[PDB]
Amino acid sequence: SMSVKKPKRDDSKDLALCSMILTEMETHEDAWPFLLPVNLKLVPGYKKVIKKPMDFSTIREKLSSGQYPNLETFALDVRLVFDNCETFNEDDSDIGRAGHNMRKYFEKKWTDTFK
Ligand SMILES: Oc1ccnc2ccccc12
Repeated sequence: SMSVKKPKRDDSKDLALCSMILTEMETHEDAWPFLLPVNLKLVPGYKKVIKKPMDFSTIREKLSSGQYPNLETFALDVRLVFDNCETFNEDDSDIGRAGHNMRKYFEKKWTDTFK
C-alpha cells in the first residue's frame, strides 16, 4: 500500500530472456503452424470463431517494439497462440498435436527461466 513496498524481483533481464525463449520456439521443428498469422481470407471460419488471432511473428514484433509492459503480458500472448490452436483443431491432427507439443515446450522454458 501507500509507502509500503514489497521487495520485487529484478526484472532487468526479462526482455532478453523472453527474446531467447521466443527464439527457441521460433526454431522448434513443430513451430511451422505458428510462425505467421493465419490467412483470414483463405481459412474458412477462422475470422468468426477466433476472436483474438496471435502468432509468433506478431509476438516478435510486439516484443521488439516495447508493446509488452511486463513478462506476464508476454506469456499471455504465447498461451493465446496455443489456446487458439486447441479451439480450432482436433487434438489428433498434425496442427493440434504441434500445438500441444509447443505449449509443453514453452511452459518448461518458462518455469526453468523465471520460477
Ligand atoms: O489453427 C491453425 C493454426 C495454424 N495454422 C492453421 C492453418 C490452417 C487452419 C488452421 C490453423
